[PDB]
Amino acid sequence: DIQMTQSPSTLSASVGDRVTITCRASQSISRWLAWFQKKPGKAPKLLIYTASNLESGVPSRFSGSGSGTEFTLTISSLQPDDFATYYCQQYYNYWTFGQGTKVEVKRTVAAPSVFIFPPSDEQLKSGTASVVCLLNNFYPREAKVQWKVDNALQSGNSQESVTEQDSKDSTYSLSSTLTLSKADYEKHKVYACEVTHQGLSSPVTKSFNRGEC
Amino acid sequence: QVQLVESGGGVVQPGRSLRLSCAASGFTFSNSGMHWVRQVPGKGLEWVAIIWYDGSNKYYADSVKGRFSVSRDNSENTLYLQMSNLRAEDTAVYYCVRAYFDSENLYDYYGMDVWGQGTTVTVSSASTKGPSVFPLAPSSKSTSGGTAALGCLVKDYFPEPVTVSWNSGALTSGVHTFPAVLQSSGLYSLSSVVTVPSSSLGTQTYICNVNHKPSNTKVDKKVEPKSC
Amino acid sequence: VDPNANPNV
Repeated sequence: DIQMTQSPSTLSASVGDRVTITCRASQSISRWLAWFQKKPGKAPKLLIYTASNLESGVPSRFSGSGSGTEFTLTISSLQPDDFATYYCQQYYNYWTFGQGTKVEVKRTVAAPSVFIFPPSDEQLKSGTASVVCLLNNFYPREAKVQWKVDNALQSGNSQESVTEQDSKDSTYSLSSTLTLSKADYEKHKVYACEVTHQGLSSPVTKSFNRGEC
Repeated sequence: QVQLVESGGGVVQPGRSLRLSCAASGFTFSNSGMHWVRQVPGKGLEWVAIIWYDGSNKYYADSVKGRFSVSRDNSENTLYLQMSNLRAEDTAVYYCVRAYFDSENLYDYYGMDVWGQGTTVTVSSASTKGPSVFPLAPSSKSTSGGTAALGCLVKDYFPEPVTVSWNSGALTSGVHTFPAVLQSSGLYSLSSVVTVPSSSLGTQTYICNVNHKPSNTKVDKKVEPKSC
Repeated sequence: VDPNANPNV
């Protein structure tokens, strides 16, 4: 019954920045705290043990401190290899991890390019209609996509997927798939997605009418 | 060269059983406690079980207690995790993790050091099914200036993964093959979109290649422009 | 046995 909390959840930083992420425990765990690093698709690696002691081979730019309930992981000079997710783990009463802290690449706000794709005739011949709304190359990652069918906001019939940050331009890409039955797709005529993002002065709406394509 | 390799991961229906193995090399497996850690999709890392070096002591997390059993075979340098009465919530990547080991082992409470690359266990009543590949056709709705978007919708496949490849010669500003999403049918679905020059829409040919090895399915679909 | 105690030799 020892919960581990990490702040922030997502940290935006640049190469060379001093980075500090905090980990809190629900009770005093003394120094029985460890810091792990996990890059996507790779297994977690232990960086710091006993709250402050660095592990073998871990670069001296990593640092950890704390005793009791509040702990910190500090990177004095952020390098490209250091952009990843960091977890804290207590090992006093069993082993529980924090929710993680992603260190992303800071860049300028970039508005999403919004594209909408109508269902293909082949998919309609199978009895299902999928409308896809693409948000391409945007930053920050927070984005709101809303589906409107005949100007009625849709709930529960869409699923979204976001890519990881691309090292080329430090941007994200998101897709939103609205799935309807062929019976329901042909009941309505107007299909649209509304995108709300920090780089957009107003919510952008791309739409299409069934039959126009 | 401490190396932990997991094996036995795959698809298992709910209420059934599956056993994972972990091959240990680069250290004295008989001298180290071992851990199992899992990461359920969306949820964070959670500890599953621990077993002592001699196999004499075993402890489990409450979520898997009474269904999961951890074992070891020190003569074969192999760790085991017997999973029974499996549920969909048990779908996760399972990691074989070594307990902390130091020569000056004067510590009081021990954690974990070296993890394995992990293996995926998918718990579902779904059957192996190749995907249906549908074209995300380019149009004026998918064009902004000199850049156009087109793609393929890879829908209704199980299990993971699929590999989407776009043809060489397709002038591409960027390929975004999105992470899969689990649909209410228990089948997965993803899209792979590509940005292309709007100039080449009426001339260039764009083909997506979808290969789903579990069903031995290799499908190629051409994405053609529409007048919209 | 404390589960967090030394699990090694």
